[PDB]
Amino acid sequence: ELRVGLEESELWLRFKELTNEMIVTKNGRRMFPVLKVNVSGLDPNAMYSFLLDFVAADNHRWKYVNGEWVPGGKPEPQAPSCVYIHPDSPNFGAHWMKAPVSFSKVKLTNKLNGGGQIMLNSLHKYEPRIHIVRVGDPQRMITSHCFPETQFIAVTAYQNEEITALKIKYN
Ligand SMILES: CC(=O)Nc1ccc(N2CCN(C)CC2)cc1
Repeated sequence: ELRVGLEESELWLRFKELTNEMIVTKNGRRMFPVLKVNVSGLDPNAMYSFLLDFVAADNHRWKYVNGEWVPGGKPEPQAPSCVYIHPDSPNFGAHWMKAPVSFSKVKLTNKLNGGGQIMLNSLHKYEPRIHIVRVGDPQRMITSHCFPETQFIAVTAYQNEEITALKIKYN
């Protein structure tokens, strides 16, 4: 069976219980924690690409009030659906399964200014999603996996001083 497991789930869960925040910038910012997954049940002989995108979690935006995240108004129009291609793609099942797959280089931005960055709306909640795409497949079979431990709000600056502190402690 295809299994895609979240690495450092217990680290993600520390951020998630505070409500996780990821910085977006003009030029794009790497994530902490980094999304890493373990994979089993691929065909080791087959070739696959690994894709990452971010799904909008809510029909509303959020704001940080009196140290709580609350519904913060109507959403902006959905950010363009940007997909990140893992730089190891395309590769053998064996490659993907022999070690955790790390999305260390993906950059989150609030400006479409090129370089394979992901555009997100500040104060909107997102859930990372990985797609496995089989190479050379006439059916173009794709599998998708969501990671609810990895949910965060996109921010131009940290709202929760506890998140700021956690990001320094564990990085
Ligand atoms: C430093 C590194 O590369 N990885 C790393 C991974 C995991 C953790 N912990 C911390 C919090 N939690 C109790 C468990 C997960 C911390 C660091």
